[PDB]
Amino acid sequence: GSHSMRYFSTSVSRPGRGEPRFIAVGYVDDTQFVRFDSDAASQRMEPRAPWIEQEGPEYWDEETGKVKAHSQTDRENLRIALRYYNQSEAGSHTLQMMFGCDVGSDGRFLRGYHQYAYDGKDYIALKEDLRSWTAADMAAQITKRKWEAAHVAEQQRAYLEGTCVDGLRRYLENGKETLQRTDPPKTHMTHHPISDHEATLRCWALGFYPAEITLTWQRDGEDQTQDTELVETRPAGDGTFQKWAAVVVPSGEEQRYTCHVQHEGLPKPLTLRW
Amino acid sequence: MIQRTPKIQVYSRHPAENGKSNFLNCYVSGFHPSDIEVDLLKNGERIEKVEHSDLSFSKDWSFYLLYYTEFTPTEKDEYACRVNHVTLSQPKIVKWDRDM
Amino acid sequence: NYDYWYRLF
Repeated sequence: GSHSMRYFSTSVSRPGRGEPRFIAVGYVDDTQFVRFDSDAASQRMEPRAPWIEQEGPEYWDEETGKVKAHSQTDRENLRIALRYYNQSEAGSHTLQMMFGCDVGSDGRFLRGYHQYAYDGKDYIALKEDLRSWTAADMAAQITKRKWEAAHVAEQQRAYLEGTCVDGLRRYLENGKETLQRTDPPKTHMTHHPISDHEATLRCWALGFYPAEITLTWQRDGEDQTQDTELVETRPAGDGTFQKWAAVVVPSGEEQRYTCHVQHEGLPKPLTLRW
Repeated sequence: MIQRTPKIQVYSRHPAENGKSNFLNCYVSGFHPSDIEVDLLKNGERIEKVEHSDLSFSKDWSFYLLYYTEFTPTEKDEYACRVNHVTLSQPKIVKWDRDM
Repeated sequence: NYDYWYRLF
């Protein structure tokens, strides 16, 4: 199928507590592979997956160089943002950036991303045509204006549709054994009496990769949608993911319910019944 | 700016069976700002040498971290995760329910 | 591969 590469950054100003902390991370699909931490001692982009550990010293030099430049850039954008919002130079703020690309199952560009959030809400983002910007507010309109006069977007297009896809393609090869795997969910059901007349059925999905999954409960074939408790898909810590879905059921009606598991590692969706 | 409260999940990497080594996981997600303290407790005492993931964030820019430690479930020991975020007027403690 | 990002708000 398709694949993605994502870089995520966070810069957190620390007034009355230091100088702005910058953390960047790289993902391919749902597998992290580099980090950078401005407070860590190394001051180096480091490997986080086994399959990236096979790049030359000059990859690491170069990737360290770029991330460090980004950290100085968002350091200064933090200052500019304080201005644009007329905010005190004494409070802590958050500049978050994401960028990267998707590719289709043959390797071709699908989509490029470049976007910014300030204090957790949208700031400015590159629209899909890689040609225009979507600004969240008046403050981000100053930026949109600056960046259109300057043709910032056209100049990102070399990276988005070239470097980004090419690196993604090179990662999917050197990481084939781990990044083109599809690990289907190990499923089971639990069942706990809650009262004289009520029971919890919980549908478990374990050990799957990639993270995307869907679990829905039916009652006699009808989607049960509000009696259902659903957890955020979580990481096991070994590179796979977990999730569960639970319904509270009247005692003795357990057979009436079924749980349905769709994951791209499953030929046919699984239906589970206590 | 709006802050968001963390969603806290505590769990083992594999189904618990007393005796065999495992990992204890505390997953905080969907929170903002990123400043957060997260601690794992064995019988109310803070486990030293806990590892955590590199700070990342979701589509909606909310943050998530995984905190974890090697451990071995025993029939008498209790486990919890203690999350300390600006949006919690007191630290939240979620006990380890071997089935969530 | 990271980007070379220098554009200011």
